[PDB]
Amino acid sequence: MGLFAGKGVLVTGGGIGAIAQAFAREGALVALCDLRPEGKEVAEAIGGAFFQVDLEDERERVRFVEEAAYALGRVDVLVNNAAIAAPGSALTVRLPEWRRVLEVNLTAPMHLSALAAREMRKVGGGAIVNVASVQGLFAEQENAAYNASKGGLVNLTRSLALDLAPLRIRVNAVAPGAIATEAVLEAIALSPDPERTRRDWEDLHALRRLGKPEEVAEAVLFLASEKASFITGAILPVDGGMTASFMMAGRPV
Amino acid sequence: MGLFAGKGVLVTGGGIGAIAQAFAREGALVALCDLRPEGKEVAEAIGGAFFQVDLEDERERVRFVEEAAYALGRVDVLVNNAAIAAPGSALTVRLPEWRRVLEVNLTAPMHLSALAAREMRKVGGGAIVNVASVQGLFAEQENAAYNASKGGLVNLTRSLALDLAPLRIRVNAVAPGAIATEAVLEAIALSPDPERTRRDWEDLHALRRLGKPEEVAEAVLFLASEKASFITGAILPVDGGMTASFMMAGRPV
Amino acid sequence: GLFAGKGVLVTGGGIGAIAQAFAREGALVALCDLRPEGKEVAEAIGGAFFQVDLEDERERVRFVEEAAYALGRVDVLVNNAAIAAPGSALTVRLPEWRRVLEVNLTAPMHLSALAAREMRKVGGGAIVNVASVQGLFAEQENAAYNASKGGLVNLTRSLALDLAPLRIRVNAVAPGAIATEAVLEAIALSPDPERTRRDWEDLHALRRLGKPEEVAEAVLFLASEKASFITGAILPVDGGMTASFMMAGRPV
Amino acid sequence: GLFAGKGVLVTGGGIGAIAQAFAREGALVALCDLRPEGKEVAEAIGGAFFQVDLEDERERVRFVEEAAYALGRVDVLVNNAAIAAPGSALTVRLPEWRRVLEVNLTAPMHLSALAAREMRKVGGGAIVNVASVQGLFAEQENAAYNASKGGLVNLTRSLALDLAPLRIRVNAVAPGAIATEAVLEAIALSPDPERTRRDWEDLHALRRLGKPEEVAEAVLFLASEKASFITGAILPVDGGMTASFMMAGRPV
Ligand SMILES: Nc1ncnc2c1ncn2[C@@H]1O[C@H](CSCC[C@H](N)C(=O)O)[C@@H](O)[C@H]1O
Ligand SMILES: Nc1ncnc2c1ncn2[C@@H]1O[C@H](CSCC[C@H](N)C(=O)O)[C@@H](O)[C@H]1O
Ligand SMILES: Nc1ncnc2c1ncn2[C@@H]1O[C@H](CSCC[C@H](N)C(=O)O)[C@@H](O)[C@H]1O
Ligand SMILES: Nc1ncnc2c1ncn2[C@@H]1O[C@H](CSCC[C@H](N)C(=O)O)[C@@H](O)[C@H]1O
Repeated sequence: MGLFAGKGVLVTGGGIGAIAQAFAREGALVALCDLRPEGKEVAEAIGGAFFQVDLEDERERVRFVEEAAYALGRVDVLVNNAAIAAPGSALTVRLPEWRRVLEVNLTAPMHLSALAAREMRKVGGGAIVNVASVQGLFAEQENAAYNASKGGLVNLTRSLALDLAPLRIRVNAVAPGAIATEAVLEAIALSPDPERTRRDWEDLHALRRLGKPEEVAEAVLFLASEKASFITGAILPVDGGMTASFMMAGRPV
Repeated sequence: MGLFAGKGVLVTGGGIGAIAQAFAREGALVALCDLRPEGKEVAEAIGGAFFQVDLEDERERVRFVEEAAYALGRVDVLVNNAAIAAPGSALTVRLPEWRRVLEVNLTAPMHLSALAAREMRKVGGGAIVNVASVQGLFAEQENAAYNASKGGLVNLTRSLALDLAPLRIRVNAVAPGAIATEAVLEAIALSPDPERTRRDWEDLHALRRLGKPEEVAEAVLFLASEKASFITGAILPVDGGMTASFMMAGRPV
Repeated sequence: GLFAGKGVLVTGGGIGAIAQAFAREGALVALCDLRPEGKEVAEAIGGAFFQVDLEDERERVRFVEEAAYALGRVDVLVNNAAIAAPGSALTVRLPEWRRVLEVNLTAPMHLSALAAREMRKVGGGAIVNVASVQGLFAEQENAAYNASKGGLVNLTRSLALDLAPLRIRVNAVAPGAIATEAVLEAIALSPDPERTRRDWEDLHALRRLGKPEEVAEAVLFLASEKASFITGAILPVDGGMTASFMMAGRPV
Repeated sequence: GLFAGKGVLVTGGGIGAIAQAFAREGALVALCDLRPEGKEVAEAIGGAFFQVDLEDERERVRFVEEAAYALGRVDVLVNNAAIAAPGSALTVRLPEWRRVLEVNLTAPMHLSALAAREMRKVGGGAIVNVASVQGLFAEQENAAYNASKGGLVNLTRSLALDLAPLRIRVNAVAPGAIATEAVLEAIALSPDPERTRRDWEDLHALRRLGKPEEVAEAVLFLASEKASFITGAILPVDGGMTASFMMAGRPV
């Protein structure tokens, strides 16, 4: 019970659990969806609903919002957290994988925001938080689909903020750095030199450590709450100082 | 003769000949494409090739680069200038329109950059200039597809700059304000109060006038030239001061 | 509460929203202000007040030393004091310009360094600079403010990089038009108060002025361990103002 | 040329690239610099040289007055002089901090105003400030530079808004690491010159230092009528440095 007591919260990509747990801890009714079935454990662990959903599919996006709305009784908050990547520069990425990344990372958040918004009207407003990335504000080598899709999500965040202000819905984004999620910890483990990749990714931040999912969750939680009542259209880095430097924030040269 | 003497330049959406005439006057061999057949007049007027092309279609994009490359003998410069919009917020825009805007404004530049890049290798490098918009850096009400697609193009510009640097290809964007295109001039002319509409749009800029297409062309020209040899990944506003203010640059408080 | 037992310094705390917000979460608050009214704020919340001119480097040193002594510890510094010198570069006098830079830019740098040495004693802390959207963009005839605030924005980044090893996070909030007494008075002494209010409301997508309490919440969050992985960030608290390339609350 | 007959002022023109570039396009160039070697630049290009300390407001006034008189007209001002003071906010001395803010921030403001009064006489002109990527981002131990340059960036916006009605465009270039004699000297005085060079080259996607001539071209363009609808813009000349969230020329 507390800051989101009784409120209905939708989380796309809730399988990690940090975001879902954070809202649940504050008394929210959480509906999460994920492609991976493990998300069921997260929902059971927190007294929330789970839906196995492929956000690539527009019919499935409609079904998720409808069924989650029905399960929760209301929609107050949407968190768009699901994302994919297609490794490669524009030279090497295949068009189908590019279009899949745009569909999931950019088109799905737009669509879900519209669907969730129609529900939020019924309760007088709400908040949307899009989990972008520092990779929506800057790029890196060989990650074109991610960079383009996330860059679009950043300006989409602004679009939605302007358009949904009349419905009393705030829309913001968080732009995480390197976060110690299982995916990032496996990427490290599968890299040519895991030990050096760990040190190199820690050192992308001024704080010289990976971010924790809980730390992203707190930012999302804040932006979704009434504590952030005069904040809409904002893109908040949660990157331990990464984007404060023009080089490696945790290793100047 | 000139800064582009002998060089092969591709211009997407060149029906407004400003960009093509600018390159042509500096001695370029210009291949332009456009959906509208009027672009033929532009090509004839400047001694260049014209291709009627629908950039929405990936097969047509491949055919354009292949045939333009063959016609010109070389590719040195690509200018991605074609764009469309689908009026509406996320609440009102139809998914097919949204996907068509993303295809044309975001996917097409990515694809065309890759194709053009393989040609530029043959001549030891070159330059790409994407025409984004101030609407890729900020949003406005009821223009979600444009804002999202252009936002993506801005970060894609960065991605391409990083990835294409090793090929000695610079990639930049120009971000125009309100430009006196025939579409813009007509909207003014058909508005209930043309003098008010004009004054409002002029006053989005500190210079309190619409930009001319020729002014955008000069920015594109500069960024594509060796005069800009240490400039890559940059997004240059051509907006007479619009993005320098947090409100109307030409109409304070 | 979230700052129970912690020592919090607020420059320009005479308004009171920020001070009240930290106090409400159990903080020991030391505020300073040029205006003596800040005493009421401190009394109202069980905190210490110091009448201080932040323009003067000796007074800045004395404030941190005496506030540190009064509170027993320093965990948080909020740099909120600011002034302006109306005019473009053409009309602003150099002495006024230099006074605005001293107060808005130099004072925050200096105070951050002083506060930082005291935060080491308690294992870290947080600094929040109250910049403005006027540090990210400009407006006509406000050059000193725009320049000083622009500097504070990048100084926020500098401090974040340098103070990270000391476990001190440094962020800024960039408010839009806030219904402070200064702002409410400007409206009131306007030839058309209703029009001025409507125009400034409409700078924001939410089409209202921000409340000082709303800025306070942002400052509170950024100063707390809930922003543990947030440093070097500039957070707009501007109801969507900077999300548009024109008036966010009145498109054309 | 693009500046045939036009009067161009260049502050800290001693390096010479910018001066040469304008001269090559037919400009009458007046440059100033603290270092007497700018006389060789002025002699080499048929321009005037003034030995000037831009820290001093009286000297700034005298420069514009005398350069204006020598040239007959002022069309363009390029503010290129800058200094730095080593250290974070913890270690920088306040006197050194204030001197950087005076030369890097106050001097361009002042010089812009002075030059602007001259440009009115010929119906307008252009100002280009040489800021830095270090005005948009920071690095460790360079607080004065980061703050001053950050201020110059937003000042560039302020001036653009205020000087638009006078038909004067104001823009900035934001250079990366440029192979000036100071930068190369630092590489040489480094414990590992080869490593330092490789590191600084790799701050750019193009994986080399910029040349002063390359900055000059950007300045030249922004000052010309080819850039007629460009004002208030900040143009990186950084070979892709600010396009990445890490080292643009060395990803991890
Ligand atoms: N199409 C899809 N449908 C549902 N969940 C998806 C999904 N694509 C990815 N996810 C989930 O979303 C999470 C990945 S996103 C991870 C954080 C951040 N948004 C990022 O961009 O990296 C995982 O839990 C993953 O399984
Ligand atoms: N699919 C397509 N194929 C080819 N040309 C296209 C196109 N879609 C649009 N264009 C052309 O691109 C131009 C419009 S874009 C105009 C400039 C800027 N990109 C903007 O968005 O405002 C016109 O010449 C138009 O006919
Ligand atoms: N030199 C100085 N010393 C101490 N307090 C000062 C001061 N100059 C201004 N103040 C105080 O600082 C406060 C400014 S608060 C107003 C908002 C401000 N523009 C910002 O966003 O930072 C006021 O209470 C004022 O009286
Ligand atoms: N106070 C001053 N008066 C005049 N010239 C100065 C000066 N301080 C520095 N200069 C000169 O102006 C140039 C500045 S060197 C550094 C400039 C670079 N664009 C940067 O932003 O770091 C040099 O030629 C230097 O000798």
